[PDB]
Amino acid sequence: VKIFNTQDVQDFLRVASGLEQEGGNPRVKQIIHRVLSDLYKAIEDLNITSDEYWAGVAYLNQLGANQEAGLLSPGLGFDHYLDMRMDAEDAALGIENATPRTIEGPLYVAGAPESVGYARMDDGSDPNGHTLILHGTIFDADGKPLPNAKVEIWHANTKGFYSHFDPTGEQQAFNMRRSIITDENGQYRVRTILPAGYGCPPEGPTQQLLNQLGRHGNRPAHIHYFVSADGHRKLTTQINVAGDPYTYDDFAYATREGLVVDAVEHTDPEAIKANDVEGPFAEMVFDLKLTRLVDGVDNQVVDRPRLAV
Amino acid sequence: VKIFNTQDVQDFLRVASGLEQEGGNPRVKQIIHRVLSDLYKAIEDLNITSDEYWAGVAYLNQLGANQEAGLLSPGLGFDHYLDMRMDAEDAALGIENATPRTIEGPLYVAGAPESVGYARMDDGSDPNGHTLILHGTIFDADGKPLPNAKVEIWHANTKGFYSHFDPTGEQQAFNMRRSIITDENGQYRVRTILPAGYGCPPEGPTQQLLNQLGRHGNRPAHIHYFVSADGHRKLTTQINVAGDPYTYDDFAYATREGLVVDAVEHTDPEAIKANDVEGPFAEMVFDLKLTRLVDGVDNQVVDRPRLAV
Ligand SMILES: CCCCCCCCCCCCCCC(=O)OC[C@H](COP(=O)(O)OCC[N+](C)(C)C)OC(=O)CCCCCCCCC
Ligand SMILES: CCCCCCCCCCCCCCC(=O)OC[C@H](COP(=O)(O)OCC[N+](C)(C)C)OC(=O)CCCCCCCCC
Ligand SMILES: [Fe+3]
Ligand SMILES: [Fe+3]
Repeated sequence: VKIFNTQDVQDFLRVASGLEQEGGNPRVKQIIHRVLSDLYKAIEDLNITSDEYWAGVAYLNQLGANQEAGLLSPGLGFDHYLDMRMDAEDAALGIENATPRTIEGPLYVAGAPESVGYARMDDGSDPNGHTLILHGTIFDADGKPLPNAKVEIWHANTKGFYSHFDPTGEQQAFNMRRSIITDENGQYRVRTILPAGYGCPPEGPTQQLLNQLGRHGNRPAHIHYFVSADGHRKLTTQINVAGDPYTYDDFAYATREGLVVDAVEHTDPEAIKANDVEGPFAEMVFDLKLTRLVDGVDNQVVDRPRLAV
Repeated sequence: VKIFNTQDVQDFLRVASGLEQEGGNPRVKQIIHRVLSDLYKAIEDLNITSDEYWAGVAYLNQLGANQEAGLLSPGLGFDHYLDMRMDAEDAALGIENATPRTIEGPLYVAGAPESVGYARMDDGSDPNGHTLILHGTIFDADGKPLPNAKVEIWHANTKGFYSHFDPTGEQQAFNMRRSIITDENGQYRVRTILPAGYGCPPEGPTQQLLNQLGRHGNRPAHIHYFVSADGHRKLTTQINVAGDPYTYDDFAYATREGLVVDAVEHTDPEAIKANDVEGPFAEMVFDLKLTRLVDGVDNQVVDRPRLAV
């Protein structure tokens, strides 16, 4: 069956998209018209049957019903694709991104408590939590330590769950989520625990689709960062714990060279005492370098729906 | 800045689609690879920003959270387009569809009370209800009256609400939904009320998107039909109440010539008695002709998720 190219289908697409209507948002009509045309044509080229089509429609209800559209998005590469475009755009502007950007993920929560230079991020409720001392320096576009920079950090516990999105009931609010203002030396330091990789809800629609593609829904253990400072663009990035089995096989394709960091284990009394910890702990050091605004504006900040508490 | 047609993106699309993955369903992979490709390209061609992109993802979650994907589908023309494809395929097979097919819509419910030849489908709870006597003859593929055919009929009340999907929660199960087995004369007859036009939930995601297209979300008053019989293909169609303002401006583009039916108003006592009614009523007559199976196979039945109670 080949009717996509006929006038009847072509005119129909314009009507359905409201291209004839006077009211509405032209930008939305422009996008809808293109997306519907491509889908109508894809249904024809791939000879998608009504049975297949309705299975897709049902999937869609299920995806939104479980609020996983933002989990499927990175899984299908969109999130990373958008970063590639941003990288291509910076490269064209001659902007050299000292610290590579990567995806934000759908689990950011605004409102975390903030403090200067230091904070403990966890409430010690994770029975199997291994102490992690994470610290580093923030450099401005000139390569100079930058005090007063806001470093936002969030990560999962040893079960791969984030506060506010923990499927097993509650975690204290903002557990493992803190905002840290860099100190006089442009440094930040946090005490938290080593996160475990995140895994998509096994029975959720995202995992269901990934199974049909022969793919897993796992992420290596990682820690999220937002770094913002006057005169600089907002940096969105992450660090992956070196050695993780999924370091180079992340279902969200967010891992990058330069973002893989080693977690050094300390067990000697001198180190333990010096960082005033109660026992053996891991240490990770990670510095971030920011880029300047482009003609006074941040050409890459993303405004997207984020939970606020 | 264009990167879609570069090796890095093309290779990425195959990876995200699971193409070089051993497990999975190849049919799903093939469709996902085509859809992702088109969407990655549309994002580049229309220069869709991350901000615009995340607004689309958010919409997707609400679409599903409100179980409206099956409502938006017809509004974007997919349902009708699939019917166009079916008609095209029937024409190619030399099949003449005496009674044209049209969309099923997303509100069919399986399990309705069944009776022979006659049935009253409303329970009288509807205050503004206007008695309607809808009757007709079902013809087999040779034009002969066909007894024991199963006629399924469902429609909205005077408020434009369907039982099982009535926000007011007024209606009892299967109100205005019945299956009628045609009698010895191949006839079906029902007493019900004139339905009112259906309108998408004004606050719902379907209507919100339709507003952005400068479009309304109304359907003319109509009555749905499923007619099935041994040796014949299952017919999916509907009739429109002639005169309705939205007859030729249905948001689901389901109207077709041959399906617009006049509701004859009867007011003399002679007709009221001959029909066993309490007063003035409307009458609609609609006969349906079925098509024979194609080598013992119904090549157009659609198996899609349908509510069963
Ligand atoms: C409102 C407009 C929206 C339009 C949507 C775009 C068009 C839709 C494309 C259709 C893709 C259909 C392919 C799915 C399919 O034909 O079968 C998919 C599988 C089912 O597996 P089976 O084992 O065969 O099930 C049966 C097992 N039994 C036999 C034992 C019973 O189930 C699934 O959920 C996979 C479905 C994923 C498709 C979602 C794509 C969306 C990406 C953005
Ligand atoms: C698995 C994930 C797959 C994802 C597929 C992604 C889709 C592709 C990109 C879609 C881009 C949509 C662009 C929409 C947009 O740029 O803005 C959309 C509006 C917003 O209204 P505004 O008044 O502009 O908001 C602003 C008010 N201010 C100005 C005062 C701030 O609202 C909406 O509902 C938009 C609804 C979009 C419909 C998407 C349909 C695709 C389904 C077939
Ligand atoms: Fe994460
Ligand atoms: Fe309907």
